[PDB]
Amino acid sequence: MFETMVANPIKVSRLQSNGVLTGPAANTKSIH
Amino acid sequence: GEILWFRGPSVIVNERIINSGDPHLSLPLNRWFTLEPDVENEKESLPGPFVLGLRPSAKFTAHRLSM
Amino acid sequence: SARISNRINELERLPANLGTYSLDDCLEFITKDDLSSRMDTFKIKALVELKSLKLLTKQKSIRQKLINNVASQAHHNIPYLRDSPFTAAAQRSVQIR
Amino acid sequence: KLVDFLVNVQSILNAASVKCHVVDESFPAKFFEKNPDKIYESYCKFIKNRSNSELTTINKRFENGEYEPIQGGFYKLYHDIKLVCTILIHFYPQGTRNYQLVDKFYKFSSELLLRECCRIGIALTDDDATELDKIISYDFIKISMNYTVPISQTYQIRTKDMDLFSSIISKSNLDKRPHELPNTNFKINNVLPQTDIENEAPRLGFVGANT
Amino acid sequence: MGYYDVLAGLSALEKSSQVVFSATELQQLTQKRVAVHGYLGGKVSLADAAQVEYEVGHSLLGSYVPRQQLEALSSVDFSHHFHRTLECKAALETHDVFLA
Amino acid sequence: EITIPKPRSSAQLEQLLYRYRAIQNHPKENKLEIKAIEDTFRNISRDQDIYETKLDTLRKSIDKGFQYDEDLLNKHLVALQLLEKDTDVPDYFLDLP
Amino acid sequence: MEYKPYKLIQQIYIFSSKNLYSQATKPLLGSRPSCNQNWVEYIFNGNELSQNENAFSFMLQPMQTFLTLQSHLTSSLKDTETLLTINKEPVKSTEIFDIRLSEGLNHLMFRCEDKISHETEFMNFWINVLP
Amino acid sequence: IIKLQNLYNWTPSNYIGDDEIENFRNGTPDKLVSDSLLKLKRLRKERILNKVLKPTTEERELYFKVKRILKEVILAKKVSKVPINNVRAFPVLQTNYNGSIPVVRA
Amino acid sequence: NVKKEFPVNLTIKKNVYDSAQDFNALQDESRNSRQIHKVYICHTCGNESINVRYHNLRARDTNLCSRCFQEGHFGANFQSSDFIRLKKNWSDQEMLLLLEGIEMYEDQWEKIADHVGGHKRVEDCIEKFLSLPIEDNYIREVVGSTLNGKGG
Amino acid sequence: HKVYICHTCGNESINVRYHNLRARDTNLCSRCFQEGHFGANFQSSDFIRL
Amino acid sequence: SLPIEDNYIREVV
Ligand SMILES: [Zn+2]
Repeated sequence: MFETMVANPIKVSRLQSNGVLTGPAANTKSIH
Repeated sequence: GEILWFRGPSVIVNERIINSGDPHLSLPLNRWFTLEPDVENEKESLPGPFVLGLRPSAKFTAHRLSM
Repeated sequence: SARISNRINELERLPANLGTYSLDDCLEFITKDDLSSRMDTFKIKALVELKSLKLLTKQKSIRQKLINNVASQAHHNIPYLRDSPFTAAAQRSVQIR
Repeated sequence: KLVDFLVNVQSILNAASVKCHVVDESFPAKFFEKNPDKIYESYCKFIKNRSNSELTTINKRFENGEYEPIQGGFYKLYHDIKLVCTILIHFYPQGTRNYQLVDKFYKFSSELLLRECCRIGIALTDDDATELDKIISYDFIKISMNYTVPISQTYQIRTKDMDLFSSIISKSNLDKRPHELPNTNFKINNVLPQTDIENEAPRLGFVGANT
Repeated sequence: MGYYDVLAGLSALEKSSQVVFSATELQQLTQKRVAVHGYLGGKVSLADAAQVEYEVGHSLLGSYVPRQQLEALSSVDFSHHFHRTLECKAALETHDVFLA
Repeated sequence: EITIPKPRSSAQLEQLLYRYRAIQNHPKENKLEIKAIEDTFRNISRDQDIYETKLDTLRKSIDKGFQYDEDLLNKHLVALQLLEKDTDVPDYFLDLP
Repeated sequence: MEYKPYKLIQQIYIFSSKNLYSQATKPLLGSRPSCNQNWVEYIFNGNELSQNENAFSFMLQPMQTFLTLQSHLTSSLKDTETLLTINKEPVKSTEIFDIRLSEGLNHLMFRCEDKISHETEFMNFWINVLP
Repeated sequence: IIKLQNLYNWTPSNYIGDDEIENFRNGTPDKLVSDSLLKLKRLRKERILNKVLKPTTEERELYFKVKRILKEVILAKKVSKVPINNVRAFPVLQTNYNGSIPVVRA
Repeated sequence: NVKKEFPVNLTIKKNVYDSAQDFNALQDESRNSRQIHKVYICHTCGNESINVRYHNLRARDTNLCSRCFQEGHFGANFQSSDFIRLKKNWSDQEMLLLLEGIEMYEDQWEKIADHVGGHKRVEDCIEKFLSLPIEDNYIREVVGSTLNGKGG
Repeated sequence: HKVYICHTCGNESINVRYHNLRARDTNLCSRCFQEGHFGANFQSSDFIRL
Repeated sequence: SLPIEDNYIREVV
């Protein structure tokens, strides 16, 4: 079995790999 | 919660640090003191790979624990 | 320049695998599988010194830009220079229509 | 030596079991063998008997002075450690937090006892078939060094495109439960440790290049 | 070059006993600034800079490696390269001189 | 003559001994490196004996009640370290003591 | 799962090529000798293993491309053996095969069949040849 | 004659001079150490002013002499206290393994 | 209505005069002729484990170059009998033990030499202590104290 | 705060990351560094613990 | 404010 399946690889962008900033103050276009 | 599958089997490393100076590792030049393969060949069964790595004494750990 | 080049040579001839045993790893009961939280302390210092020695001209350029842009405005930003009768007389003489 | 050694070992084991409480667990306290490589098995047998014919921790054995500075006391300590670790490993679930805590503690304590006993002069307990071996034994004299270490395992599958592998399985070397394939078609691959010791590395100027 | 250097080379390789020195071999073994860049002033002509010879020397990968190329290098090959050029150079030089 | 020079460090002496141990079994062929190696060994053993005798004479005739001041010893340790690892000792660090 | 020790296969050896060794120790009065000189050997015992865990993994330095595989059989009868590389088929020269791996990840399937009692035994080997 | 007891046990710092014996017997070895450190510093300055890296032999000899003098002073317990300031770590090599995920190599 | 100095990373730098005293990680395995490696590693994946057998190699062809010292090797020009019938460089475990001994026993050199092991004498421990790198903050403090004593 | 993500598995690294000294953009989990789950042209000496 | 070059300037002068 498992011969007909496909991988569905995991892709990670370098921007996502180093410099994601979070919180409710993440985006500047927010009242918060 | 799903299994991550990699393209290569993982890697196992016994010791993370090695004794850069050791008769077992760094064979010295001019061995001073002690058909067929040879008579001077000698084997040594180590009690574990920890002999090749840096470990602190139990005494110093206890000393640091006392304070 | 000779001294700096010699130091950079010595720094670059170091090994990459340059961990450090910190003698405080006793309290961190490492079990040959964990990772010591201080393996990269001499490697970080070596890298910092090497890169700081390689970015010397950049620091020089920024320093000279700062110095020039703060000197050109001496007579306008420093009081005891701006208030002498000679600097005032010169700045007036420039603006004579 | 041995007196201060036992004192230090007791203090260390008390300090390292704050999260695991391995020292504060109670085992039947009347069990003992000679060869360690069968302990679990024998314990099972023991259980059966005392389970059909129907006590102390390690700190209690320390304060009562049960480990003598002779090899007997050291072997008793090693035996009790391995016993409590096997018990708590088979008690907790396969991959929970306390499972891996107990495994880590076992590794630490066993390595500590082995190194220390070897430092005081105490112990707790062929190349013919290949032509490569023939020519090597003919050309060079061999200064040898032998040691053993368990191997690890992972899951491996095959798909339309490629072969894929899993992370290393965190199953302890004391786990005797046979296995449980989460799915069929899962192959079990055996990962072998790394051989080289003085494996070279590039200079520092290689990773600190100017860009 | 030097007698002890020759001995260290002949001992690195295990063919130290396959060498014999002669008399003469033993007796001989015992013995302005052109502005390149412009980060600080007004740069001189690029032709003038090319006319001068550059010598960094101290660095290993030269004074510049592009980002993509360095990011996509192989570490094993370069480790072996440094082992051949930096550490094993004397043994290979002796093997070039002696040992045919 | 030939007069193999004095070994700079102990590794050089070890490699001298290795070269001699390799040459031994062909004396009629080499016949010249052996004599220089042996003269060097003689000089080294002589120097070692002289050093042992001088050390024995030194340790038994040091002083009765002299002692070293701690401040000067600390300054000397720091200066020795700095000079040993190619750093610089400021000018006001040794003349003034 | 279960525990199934092998019956036909016994003491499979995978070691470095003798030709690489000869060319690294003897330069044929030509070029320079190498500097790494790491020669390995991997032995697998038929018994004390399991037929349910028949895969093994290890890595090799880029110069360790040429390997050789030696097989011994407890079944002293006539058996059918097939070695599969990356799904080509090498031919032997107790059997001896010479393998030339490729950079990346290689898969070796060694298969024995009895054909008298009709028993099959497999051994899978995943090998990494680093760039 | 040659003694292996001496070949095995020898270092380039085994050349005691009469100055040490005198400055020990007559007390005040510290003066010798201070003068030798001054000479070392002067030699290093001269070695810097003209571009040369390898220290000369006399610098090695002064360094060895200072080390021996301080060693024999401390060993003879001729100091009240010894200052103990050490970096409580030390550099050591570290195992170096490769990545197992193979390269795509487009 | 003080001069903060660039750190003196002494642990990184090397000894200028006698480079045979650097830490084993910083030394160059090229003066003792140990650059080229001849290794032979035999594994055995028998029973849920591996019996690694590591072999260093020395040329069996070399006569009296890879064999232990014995009396029959040296002629009448030597006095090696008693010495041969009856260490010298440090290691990393021994350096660690020296640091721990200094940390526990400040100046009691005999207890330190006993903590390290029976191989090292007191003199060797004193040498290694003299050659150990010192902290940077203490160096700054000492140099600044001298500077302030000069200037005031 | 700030969030970092392993370059190999999508999972985010916690309390520590292994910065690649050559890529200068790709960071790794602690586990994916312990098990050598990076590219086959990188060695363990190319990463630094932050 | 980074004493990158101070040691060498000081030791040469
Ligand atoms: Zn990850």
